[PDB]
Amino acid sequence: RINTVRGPITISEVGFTLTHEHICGSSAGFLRAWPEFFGSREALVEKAVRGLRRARAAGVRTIVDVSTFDLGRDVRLLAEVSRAADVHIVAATGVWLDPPLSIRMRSVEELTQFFLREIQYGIEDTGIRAGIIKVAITGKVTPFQELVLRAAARASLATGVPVITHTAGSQRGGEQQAAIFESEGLSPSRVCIGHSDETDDLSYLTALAARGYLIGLDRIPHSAIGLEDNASATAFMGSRSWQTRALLIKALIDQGYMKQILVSNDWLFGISSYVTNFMDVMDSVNPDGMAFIPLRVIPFLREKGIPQETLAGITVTNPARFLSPT
Amino acid sequence: RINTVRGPITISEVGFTLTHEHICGSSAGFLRAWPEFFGSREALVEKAVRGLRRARAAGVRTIVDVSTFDLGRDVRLLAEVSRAADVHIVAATGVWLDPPLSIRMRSVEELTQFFLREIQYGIEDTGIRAGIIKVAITGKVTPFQELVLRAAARASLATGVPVITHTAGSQRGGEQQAAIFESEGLSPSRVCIGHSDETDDLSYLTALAARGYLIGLDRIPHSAIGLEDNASATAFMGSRSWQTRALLIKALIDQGYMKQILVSNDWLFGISSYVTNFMDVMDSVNPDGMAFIPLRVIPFLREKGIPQETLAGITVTNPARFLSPTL
Ligand SMILES: [Zn+2]
Ligand SMILES: [Zn+2]
Ligand SMILES: [Zn+2]
Ligand SMILES: [Zn+2]
Ligand SMILES: [Zn+2]
Ligand SMILES: [Zn+2]
Repeated sequence: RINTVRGPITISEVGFTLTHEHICGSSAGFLRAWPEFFGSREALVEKAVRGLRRARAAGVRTIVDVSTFDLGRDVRLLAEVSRAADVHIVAATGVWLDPPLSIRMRSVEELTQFFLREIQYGIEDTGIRAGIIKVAITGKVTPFQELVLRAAARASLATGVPVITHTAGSQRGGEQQAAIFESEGLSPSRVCIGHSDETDDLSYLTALAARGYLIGLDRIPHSAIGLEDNASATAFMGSRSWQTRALLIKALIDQGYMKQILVSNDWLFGISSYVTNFMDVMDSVNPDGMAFIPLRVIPFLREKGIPQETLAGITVTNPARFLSPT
Repeated sequence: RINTVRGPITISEVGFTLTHEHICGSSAGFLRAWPEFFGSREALVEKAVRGLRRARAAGVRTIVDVSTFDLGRDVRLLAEVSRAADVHIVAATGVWLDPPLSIRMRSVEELTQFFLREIQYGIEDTGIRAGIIKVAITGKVTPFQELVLRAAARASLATGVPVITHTAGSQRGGEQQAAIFESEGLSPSRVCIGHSDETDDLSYLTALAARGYLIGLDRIPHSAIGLEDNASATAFMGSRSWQTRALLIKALIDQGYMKQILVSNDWLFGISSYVTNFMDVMDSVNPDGMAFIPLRVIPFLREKGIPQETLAGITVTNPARFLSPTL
């Protein structure tokens, strides 16, 4: 069974899953301290519900919010929006790239306990339990990031809950992360190497896939083509077309690794951790939001000749095998 | 009228005030996400209530908790402890040394609006309003720190609430902050240069006091060495005696600046922003806690010939004048 913000669900209920999304990209405590940054908490809720409903209609039944403590994860916000939109939402524990001092001063043993509290007992005082662990690195894994990766591994081994990662920028850190995970004894089938669509290095992708890693092709709609004049847009969404990103799905299918692919939008409905009004920039690029995958991508892959059954297998079977604890 | 976590109080109700303290030194959202780091929320409350009742029995009537959003300020915690201990607590807005991305990506205009929200409307959804603005800088003022200093000057000018600031990683350094504040039109009488007891340079402090700045001699008990083993307790506390620090109070009095002096402990009852069990190290060197000032420093200055009325001016009159919103 899989933990959601509304409680436990069966594999069968999971359905069509977007495994890499956010309701809001922020910082710990920020939404509670300055809700007016988003207009109001009430507007943010309405926008998230009006978006999750358009995706639900397009077939989406589950999303995984990979927002950690330090990404401003507000679990009560997740519950409100999930219940209102009637779409499953899996919450995360772990540590992203903006840990405050109270997190970054902690040991591997302490960080392990923290992830365990959030998976086994609940997030804050809510009883809502994390379904996944999200970690991140920059360039070469820093000493602190190594502690986080090791703690994430130990937590996964204790609870069966999977791990999702990424490396800042377009850097290909999967091999370095994979090395640390395996030194802890973690099975690659419990790990997704995320943001893998930031690169066109197919040898890199296939090799990880061949080892059993899930390949997170999850920023498909991100593209600053047309926004060349907006330097902050480029740094965030890149210069590669969404088509180029989506073709990596085909390419990996064509190598026989369909069972290892996870597809998503890495979207959200508010963001405060970047430049002001960046949400409006993203919205002007991908008006379909979280519906971009079921609506505009699936047909694309359908057109290029991928069998419907293979897609269903990627959008339903894969997420379920991934999310289901072991 | 001065805002506290229990509502507005009149100037006469403030009494003996510790102008630079914390209930807990943490990170935003952390106490709510990992209360077990402190044993439990319930354990932290009990420890803080006992600590504040001790201070109160030593004469303390108000403290100023200078904890910002990014220092993990929890105003519901402050309200609970204030009520239980019957000690007034003034809450803070501002930015300390650990802003998350959602803060450090903001413009001067945005930070001003944030501080104003916390002073004029309330903190989070509690209706509790900040009565002071806390800012911090390092070495040479960073571009972002300059933004914070200016936003703080602007919020002060709009509300009359005072500003407390300090320089981490160096003694001196108040001149930078003074230049920036004054460039914005802020009266020095609205500004306390905190952690000033960390310097021995008396000419530097007197010069600031003569410009009208308030001098925060507010880490007196952090002198503590004893523990040569820890490169974390002599790099976070020091190597001088608390007496040498307290003598700076006498020294500024003797120069005729008694009205410009604020005195405090910079204590707390939990801390998560440094090494695990740093609280135990702190408690071992100063078991008096926030009572350190009234139990050790006051008697010490008394024995040095400082009269009652001067001591009361420093601990009662100065803080009331400082905190009373003045435009
Ligand atoms: Zn990421
Ligand atoms: Zn992502
Ligand atoms: Zn993401
Ligand atoms: Zn300080
Ligand atoms: Zn201080
Ligand atoms: Zn302090």
